[PDB]
Amino acid sequence: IQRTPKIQVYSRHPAENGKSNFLNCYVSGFHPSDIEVDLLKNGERIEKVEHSDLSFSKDWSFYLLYYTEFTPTEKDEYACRVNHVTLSQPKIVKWDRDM
Amino acid sequence: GSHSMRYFYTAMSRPGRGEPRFITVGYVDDTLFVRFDSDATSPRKEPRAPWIEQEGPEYWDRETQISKTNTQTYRENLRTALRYYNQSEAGSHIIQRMYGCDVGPDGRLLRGYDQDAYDGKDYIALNEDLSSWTAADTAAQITQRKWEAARVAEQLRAYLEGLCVESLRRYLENGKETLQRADPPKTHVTHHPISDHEVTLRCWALGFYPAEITLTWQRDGEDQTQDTELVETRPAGDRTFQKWAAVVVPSGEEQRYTCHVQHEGLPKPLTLRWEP
Amino acid sequence: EEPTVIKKY
Repeated sequence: IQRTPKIQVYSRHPAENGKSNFLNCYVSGFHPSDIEVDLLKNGERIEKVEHSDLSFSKDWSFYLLYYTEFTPTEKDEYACRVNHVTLSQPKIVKWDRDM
Repeated sequence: GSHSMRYFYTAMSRPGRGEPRFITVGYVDDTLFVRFDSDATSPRKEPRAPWIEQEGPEYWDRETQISKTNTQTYRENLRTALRYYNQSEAGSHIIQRMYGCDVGPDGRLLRGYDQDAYDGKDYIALNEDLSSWTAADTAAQITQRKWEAARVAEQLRAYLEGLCVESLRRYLENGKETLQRADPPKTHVTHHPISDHEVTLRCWALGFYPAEITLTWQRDGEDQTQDTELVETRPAGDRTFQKWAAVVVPSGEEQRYTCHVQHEGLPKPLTLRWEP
Repeated sequence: EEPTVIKKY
């Protein structure tokens, strides 16, 4: 009756320390629609994070895209924190410039 | 090439938190051009693509009226759905709808759709003949009898064969600069040793549009289907999409593997390998 | 463009 969200964290363009870019967290394959997503910078909730208009795939599962502008470095670490009715505890996915 | 337009309805009930929220979004292929949210300050159809803004003021008002009437229709449908399933008024439920038309290069009707789902499960759908229905259960059967009586299929077919393709044809023209432009993907293979015996080869595809694409890994010419890790295509955020296929190959055998890419933005299927 | 067409469940 309920579907757990699949999560992917990545950048719009290939990573490059010092250069501005966009940090994305794509949640999909979940149901129902209610979901909470945060983009974390070294563990802290980044403020002013946007997201696309809710839509769904052919299997009726929903998907959204949370994104924020940012300039990566070799020291800063980013991650996505997702919570859904199918998750007892918020799940966290650390960004990986090779995934 | 072929094109399609689709509308997606989302009616979510929220007991104790006001009336059910109604949402509508129109897409042409993988591009979103319109959106209606009964929760917005001023509930009305709003443009989501540059090429749709040139539509007359009558357009936007005509469309906004439809969505407003639909807001009520589906809110009523949610209540009706509760009775059909002998469900409580304390739980949250969702009704989903996706309908639209597909057309070939000549811009002719290829196929039409109109599917309704309740809480994620199929409820009722218009058959390809655009004249008969398919009820998933005895509850949807009740709705079928109503729709057959009120000649709903007839109305949909008319739209699907007339306005649907006509408006889509117009949309494709105004947004030909983007809706009719296919961007090929940018590809490259990365090498990542997993152990002293195996390594990971990842084939990337970036900045491509539309989303439809095919990435495959070949070992000596044999497809490594049941052996390749294929992530779900994802949106880059700039209208384009990304996707990659990975495979763990034995060290020193990397040249026995080849990545194959298929996208309508490429004149000929591509083939690449690990470039040391 | 969407059609009118009312679909009462």
